Parts: sequence; structure tokens; C-alpha cells
Amino acid sequence: TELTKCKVSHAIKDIDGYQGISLLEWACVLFHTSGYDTQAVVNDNGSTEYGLFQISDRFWCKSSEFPESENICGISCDKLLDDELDDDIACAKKILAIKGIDYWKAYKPMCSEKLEQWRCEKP
Amino acid sequence: LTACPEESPLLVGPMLIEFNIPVDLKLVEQQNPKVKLGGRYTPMDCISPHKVAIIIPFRNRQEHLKYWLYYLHPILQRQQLDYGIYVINQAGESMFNRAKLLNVGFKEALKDYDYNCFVFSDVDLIPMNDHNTYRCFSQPRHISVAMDKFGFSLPYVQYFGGVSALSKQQFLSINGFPNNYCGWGGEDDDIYNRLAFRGMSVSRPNAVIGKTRMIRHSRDKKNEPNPQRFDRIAHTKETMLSDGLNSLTYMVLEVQRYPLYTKITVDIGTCS
Ligand SMILES: O=c1ccn([C@@H]2O[C@H](COP(=O)(O)OP(=O)(O)O)[C@@H](O)[C@H]2O)c(=O)[nH]1
Ligand SMILES: OC[C@H]1O[C@@H](O)[C@H](O)[C@@H](O)[C@@H]1O
Ligand SMILES: [Ca+2]
Ligand SMILES: [Mn+2]
Repeated sequence: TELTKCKVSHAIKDIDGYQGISLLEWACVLFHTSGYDTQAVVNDNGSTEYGLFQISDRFWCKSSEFPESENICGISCDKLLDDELDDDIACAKKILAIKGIDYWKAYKPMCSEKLEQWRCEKP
Repeated sequence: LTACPEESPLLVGPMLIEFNIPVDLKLVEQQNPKVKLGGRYTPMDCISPHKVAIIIPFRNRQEHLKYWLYYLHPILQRQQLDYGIYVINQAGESMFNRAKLLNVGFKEALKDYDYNCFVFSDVDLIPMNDHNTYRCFSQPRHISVAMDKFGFSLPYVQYFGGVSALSKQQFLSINGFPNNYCGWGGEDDDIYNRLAFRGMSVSRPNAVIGKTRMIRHSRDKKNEPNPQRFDRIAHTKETMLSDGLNSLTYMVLEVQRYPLYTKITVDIGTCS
């Protein structure tokens, strides 16, 4: 499902400030990463990235195409293509704690300025 | 004759835009008798200072093109523009390269006429209010500001995709567009970066006048999201000096002059 900025913001509220990344920055990051589409599936080539957060089967989730994956998040990648974001967020938090924000390549180029546009005033 | 007025007296404002009824180009020609071979139109009423070349990046979207021609020809004549339509068709089956085809449009249209404005438009976007003039302004213009696909709101302030317009001098100033973005995404953000580096800002109509519809479609095969797009847009400042109009190479396989448009098929290779 293609969610809106505010729907995403409310859903991921519990991630605001973690590892120093704000909700405005995340709103910006996820739009450029998946267009806020919870069913987004993108080939990176050799690897595949899934859902809102575009979590890769290379190291983070286990897919059918790559079963021998490290599966650091301990979850099937199919659980990352639905509208229940709790498990997606738990995995993103592991990536942030281990690798950091640089996993999300859109951060530096698209979310280093003009962050106020990403605010959701709908509480 | 004298100069066309500042705002055209023929404008109707808001329009119902729908894609349910089949389109017959023969009917479209019939309804637009004033359009000459090659899809060229010039007011016989007054002299327009806007000599506009409209460039459309293309590959396997013929059904979309039909609706585009059906709706835009009448609109543009109403806006009293001295224009020409150019469809730049990518030959082959390699990754689609939108930005490079737009560069081809700029160079090939200049061979036909002394154009001073270039409107770059995707094939699937139709404006919903004819007050959203398809011409150039004193600063680079972003035209499709409120797409129904984004809830009639701009997705982000730095967005320059869909439909935009650059005067000839604005285009020359940024060394045109990038040639090395293959697959979906990022090339419009790179163009936005180039304009900012040259000290320009983006001009836009308000969201009511800029309302636009995009024909519903799934992603095209061979235009999958580009993995290197984020690394590329992060280095625009250095690549814009050597990648653009000054490094553009391509091969023309065919030039077609139909009554409603000119279609140029080209081989633009692959990304470096
Ligand atoms: O196979 C393709 C891919 C792209 N395009 C052109 O490239 C533009 C960018 O298109 P796309 O609609 O895929 O992306 P969007 O604007 O919807 O993100 C299109 O509208 C077309 O004018 C095309 O003609 N054929
Ligand atoms: O679809 C809207 C925009 O989304 C951005 O994330 C992409 O980088 C642009 O190329 C695209 O035009
Ligand atoms: Ca989930
Ligand atoms: Mn489209």
C-alpha cells in the first residue's frame, strides 16, 4: 500500500531520535527510498531490497532466492511487504545500530537540508 | 499584425481530463486543421515571442502519446505559442535514458527553427488548467506541480520531474542535462542541482493552476530503479562540467514528419 507522509510518520514514531536520526529526516529518507510503498521490491542486482525501508536479503532478511543469507534480522523478507510496520522497524533499528544511517544512500544527497517540509502536523 | 497579448483571450481555465474514450489521431488531425506537417503551429492572429520546442522522451508509449496529442494541441494553440512537437524515441532494448533523449531533443529541434524555449514533457502528463502556460520564464520553470498521483501536491520542494521548461540560455548555462543516468530516478534531481549551482531558482505556478493528471501505468521493463542514482546526484557539481551537451554523442536512425508531430529515433548507447 502506498502510504502518506503522515501515515508513515505516525507509524514509525518510536524510531524518532534513535542513533540521532529525527522523524523529519526519516520522512525524507523513506520517500526517496520506496516512495512510501510497503510492497516495494527492488533489485540491486544479485540482491533484492524489500518494503518501506528497502531491507536487503544480502545480509538482513531471508528470501527464497537467497536462503543461505546471514538473516541478521531473523525474519523472512516477505514479512517486510505488508502494512504491519513493527517488524520492519525492529530490523531497521538493527541496521542503524550495526551499520548506521549510511545504509540508506538517499540520506546524504536528499535529506541534508530543507527538512522542515517533511514535518507532519497531523497528530 | 502586432504582439500577442500578455495573457491569451482564448483561455478556458479548468478542464475535465479523462482517459476512458479511445482516440483516433485521424480525428485529432481533423480537429486541429491549423497544425502543419511536423506538428508545427504559429498564430496567424498575432506575433508570439515564445518560439517553443516541446520535447518528449519516448519508447513504447504510443497509446499514451495519443492522449497527449489529443489534449495538448488544442491547449497550446489557445496559449498562442509558436511551437513544434518532438518525440525522441530510444532505439534498442538497453536501459532507458530519459535525460540523454531530452538532450537529443534540444540539439535536433534547433536544426529546424530558431527556438528560444524548450519544454520537456513526459508522454503521460496532461495539464488540467490552460492558465499553466507551456513556455519559458525568467527562471527555470517547473510545470507539473500538482500531479493527481501525489494528491495534487508537490512531493518535495526540490522536485523538477515530469514537465519543465528552460529558456535556451538557461539550458546552455548548465551544460544541458546529464548523459549517464540509466534506468529510473535521479536525473531530474541532478538537473535541479545544476540549476542551483549556476545560481538559478525554480519558478512555479500555484497548486490550483498547476493541477496535472498522469495516465495510470506500471513501471516499464528496462527502466528499473537505478542503484547508482544517489551516488551520482551527490557529485553533480563536478560531473556537470564534463558530462552534458559538450559530451553528447548519438546516432540518428530515422526522422519522421507526421501531421501531428516529428518523431526522431536514435541510438544513444549505454551509460558510462
Ligand atoms: O519505457 C519507457 C520509460 C520511460 N518513458 C518516458 O520516460 C518518462 C518517465 O516516465 P515514468 O512514467 O516511468 O516515471 P514517473 O514519471 O511515472 O516516475 C515517461 O513518462 C515517458 O515519457 C517511455 O517513454 N518509455
Ligand atoms: O517520483 C518522484 C521523484 O522521486 C525521487 O525519489 C527520484 O529521485 C526522482 O527521480 C523522482 O522524479
Ligand atoms: Ca511488516
Ligand atoms: Mn509516468
